[PDB]
Amino acid sequence: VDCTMYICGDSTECSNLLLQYGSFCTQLNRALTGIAVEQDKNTQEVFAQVKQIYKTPPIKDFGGFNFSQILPDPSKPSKRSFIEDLLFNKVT
Amino acid sequence: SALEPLVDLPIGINITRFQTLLALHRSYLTPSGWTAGAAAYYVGYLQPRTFLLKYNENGTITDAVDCALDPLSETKCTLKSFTVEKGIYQTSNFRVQPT
Ligand SMILES: *[C@@H]1O[C@H](CO)[C@@H](O[C@@H]2O[C@H](CO)[C@@H](O)[C@H](O)[C@H]2NC(C)=O)[C@H](O)[C@H]1NC(C)=O
Ligand SMILES: *[C@@H]1O[C@H](CO)[C@@H](O[C@@H]2O[C@H](CO)[C@@H](O)[C@H](O)[C@H]2NC(C)=O)[C@H](O)[C@H]1NC(C)=O
Repeated sequence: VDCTMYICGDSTECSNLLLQYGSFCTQLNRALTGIAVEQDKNTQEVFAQVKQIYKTPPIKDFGGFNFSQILPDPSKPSKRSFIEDLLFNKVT
Repeated sequence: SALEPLVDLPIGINITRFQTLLALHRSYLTPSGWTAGAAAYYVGYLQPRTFLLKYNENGTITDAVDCALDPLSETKCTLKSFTVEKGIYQTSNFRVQPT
């Protein structure tokens, strides 16, 4: 969020005064950036713990355990389990 | 080049224009004399700009950096450092302006 533009819409009359509050404009960006930087660290450590990208063999005999729901859908342009797409519907 | 203030004087006048001064002389009969030697100099106009000033242990400023010089120079003014670590930094925003 750009403090200067948010507080003072595109107008120097207000922009001048904002200079008198000092870092309040900037340090917010530092706070927000502080959030948004680590927001990818979250997704970093949660999802990528894996050194290499595995992929299942072409043929599945697991002993009768049918994973074709959870495995990536080869046909969807974005390869995603049949289940995952249910989620992407339910959330907006 | 670091320039110390010589004298801070009460002038109180606006100066909008000027010219330099010269030292010439007279010569005597040869095939009056003027324009001793050659003369050339450099002139440039000032302008408000934000510089980051790096003093030395003895206060001798070496590195100065303008913030508005290029989109690269404006980020170094955000980190205040002359060393810029490998990565992405967010320089001041830009706006499209009305025609
Ligand atoms: C795993 O399950 C999927 C669906 O849950 C099976 O795919 C179905 O196979 C039948 C044939 O028996 C077809 O009539 C259906 O149209 C298929 N559905 C889908 C969505 O493709 C699959 O055969 C099962 N495989 C194993 C090894 O259990
Ligand atoms: C600086 O000196 C200039 C004179 O050169 C003054 O500026 C003039 O201001 C009038 C308006 O009052 C304009 O019509 C002129 O065109 C200006 N001069 C030029 C050369 O453009 C000015 O008054 C002086 N500074 C201050 C602070 O008064």
